[PDB]
Amino acid sequence: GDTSYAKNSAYNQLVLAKVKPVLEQCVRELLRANLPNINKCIKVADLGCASGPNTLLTVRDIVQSIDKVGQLERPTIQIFLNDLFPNDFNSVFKLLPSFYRKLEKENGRKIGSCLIGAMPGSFYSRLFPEESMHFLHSCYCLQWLSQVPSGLVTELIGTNKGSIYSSKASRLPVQKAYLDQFTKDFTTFLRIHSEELFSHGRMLLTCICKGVELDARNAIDLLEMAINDLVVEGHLEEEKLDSFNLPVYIPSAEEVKCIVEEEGSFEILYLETFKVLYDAGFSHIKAEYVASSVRAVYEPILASHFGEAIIPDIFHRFAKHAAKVLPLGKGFYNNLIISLAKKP
Amino acid sequence: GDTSYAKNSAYNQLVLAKVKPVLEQCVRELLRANLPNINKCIKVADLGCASGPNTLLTVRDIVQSIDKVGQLERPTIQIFLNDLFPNDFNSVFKLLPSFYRKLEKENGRKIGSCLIGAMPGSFYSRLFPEESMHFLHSCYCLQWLSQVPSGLVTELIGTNKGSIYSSKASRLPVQKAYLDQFTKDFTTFLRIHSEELFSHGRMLLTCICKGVELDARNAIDLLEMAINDLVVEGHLEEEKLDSFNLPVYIPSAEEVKCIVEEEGSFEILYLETFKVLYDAGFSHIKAEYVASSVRAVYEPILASHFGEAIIPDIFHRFAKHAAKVLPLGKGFYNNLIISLAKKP
Ligand SMILES: Nc1ncnc2c1ncn2[C@@H]1O[C@H](CSCC[C@H](N)C(=O)O)[C@@H](O)[C@H]1O
Ligand SMILES: Nc1ncnc2c1ncn2[C@@H]1O[C@H](CSCC[C@H](N)C(=O)O)[C@@H](O)[C@H]1O
Ligand SMILES: O=c1[nH]c(=O)c2ncn([C@H]3O[C@H](CO)[C@@H](O)[C@H]3O)c2[nH]1
Ligand SMILES: O=c1[nH]c(=O)c2ncn([C@H]3O[C@H](CO)[C@@H](O)[C@H]3O)c2[nH]1
Repeated sequence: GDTSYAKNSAYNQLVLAKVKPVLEQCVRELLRANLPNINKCIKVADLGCASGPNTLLTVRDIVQSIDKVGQLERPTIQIFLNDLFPNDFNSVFKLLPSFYRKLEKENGRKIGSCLIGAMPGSFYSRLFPEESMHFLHSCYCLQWLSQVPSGLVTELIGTNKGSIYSSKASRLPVQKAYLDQFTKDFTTFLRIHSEELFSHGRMLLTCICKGVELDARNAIDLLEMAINDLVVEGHLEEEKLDSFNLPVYIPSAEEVKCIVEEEGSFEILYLETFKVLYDAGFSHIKAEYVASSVRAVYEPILASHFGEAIIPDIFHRFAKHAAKVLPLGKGFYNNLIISLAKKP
Repeated sequence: GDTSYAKNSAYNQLVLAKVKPVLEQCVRELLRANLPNINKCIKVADLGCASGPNTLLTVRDIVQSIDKVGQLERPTIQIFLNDLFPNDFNSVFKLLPSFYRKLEKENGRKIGSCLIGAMPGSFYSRLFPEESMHFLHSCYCLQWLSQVPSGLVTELIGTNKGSIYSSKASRLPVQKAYLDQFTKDFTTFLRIHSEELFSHGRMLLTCICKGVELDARNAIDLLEMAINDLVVEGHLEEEKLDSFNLPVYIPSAEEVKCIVEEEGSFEILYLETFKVLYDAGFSHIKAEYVASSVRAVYEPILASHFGEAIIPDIFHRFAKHAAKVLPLGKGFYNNLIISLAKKP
């Protein structure tokens, strides 16, 4: 589709390009760590696999990373694609036949040696039997909380005026509520997924993290500005904004690390941050290209609260704010890659 | 949908009713055979899981059979649903949330202790790592061959006149070509799925098998009659019929057993045959109900060779032939259940 996630990735390919060498070194160390039955079958999942061409590009990179180490007879790889229950697994599955052909042709890997299946559900709950997995990988998912912060939901709400998440501009109780939820969720994710890994198993996480720059503007800041424009210009109802809170938290790298250390199950092997500028994969209606990217992510949740009607409007104003920031290199996400090993 | 598989099962529920006590005794013996890590996690697959309410009813029956033995803390069950790449896994996945709630409510099984995933692909090729599974279950799937018999395809065709499969009325070379393909395919299924099972792991297969009765008429015979009606009455081309061969074989119970013994990987623990009359689930346009059941299964393949147009006509004549045979109890499938243990 014209507006779909499948046709509106490609910034994601630049992220994946950064992850790749970390991934390769991560699996290199994991194959020499010699876990149970690893030279026979390696068991792997991707948590938050989504649906487009990008999902099989991650699998491709994971498989290539494992095969690269072969420099004996290739180990079987069993890969589980995880995502929520309503994800479009059907569209991924239909693409499998040609994908497996590509592997045979381009990679030397015989059909049946790479077994790709799905395990749907929340990655804040158990997905796999205790000590069954060698390697878990997640990219661009951990910003999504299990729920709107429970302080804005169970406690007594529309306390986050003019915003849709916790900015640096947000009131103290708003930041606290979002951090508390992140902390709960990430600690649960770490605990739960350590239980699934054999000892010395590994996780590789790539997450959006807080930018340092003053004047920097991420996609959520730009969205927030876009919606504020519509309330100020009479178009949107303005307690509709105050009652809208994304279930998203963008941590700081320091906050991610503290929680890993507090949780206690994982040793941190590697940590790095990197920016990707929103217009980096492009060729200045590059602002419109960015607006389409963000919409492919945020349209469903936005639509269901604000109505299908104002979305064109949201992403028109969005483009205007993007256009101001791109020429300065101020429109980006900052990112964090972290390699963990399960401690014995 | 009105014509869909999901709304056109219920004969299948009678089959499953017959399978259940065999299933139960099968898993009872399996859990005392004490395979590797079986009291911690039991790994199970349903091969040819399809898409309707029936698919989660099989899962339900498998789970209950495992929990029934607990008469210690419930083992985790990891279940893989397998079917072909284009199957509607999406629709099954959307139902999983309520299904898991049902399990917690009605079964005492806490959420996260039953992990249901999918592994798509043909069950005549490898689906799981070697010696990784405890139990595989297949019902009503083994009729379906890997291809139209290679004799009628690679060799030099339109040799099976006025038929669509191998009847007892079929010429000798037709029966030979179909039996050769069954043998190849079923042998491959056994060999391939033994390799996946731990030693002493189990398979339970429920297959359509040949009826004994003269004058008995299964759904395929009735279809064949319906199509023959249309050529004789000028409606259908009549080399369209002679070039149409289903990739379906209905074996005799003796043929299935001989192949199990020859393949040599499995010990046969239990073998039983049973009939289900096509109108058994019904409180005499019961013939129309049967015709709809059969169409839900055979419409895609019929349509793509004969055209979407004549299908109403096919199933109108079908109903007429069904109506002659149901009052006599001559419209049924005969069925075979076989319990198998992987030999050491
Ligand atoms: N709790 C959860 N469990 C599993 N998936 C989740 C989740 N919360 C969010 N997601 C999924 O996370 C995804 C973020 S987009 C996926 C990014 C992708 N891995 C890439 O690198 O390009 C969405 O598909 C969303 O549905
Ligand atoms: N080679 C193969 N691998 C996996 N599934 C197959 C297959 N050949 C046929 N099938 C599937 O087998 C199914 C038969 S209908 C399913 C019957 C179901 N198990 C029940 O008891 O009610 C179809 O869904 C078809 O798509
Ligand atoms: O804010 C988010 N949240 C996501 O899950 C997510 N997944 C991918 N992306 C990126 O989508 C665009 C790439 O086509 C890019 O602008 C990022 O916002 C995301 N941005
Ligand atoms: O010939 C087949 N082949 C099948 O795969 C199959 N799966 C289910 N059935 C049954 O479908 C009807 C039940 O609603 C019943 O008439 C059987 O044909 C099948 N009949």
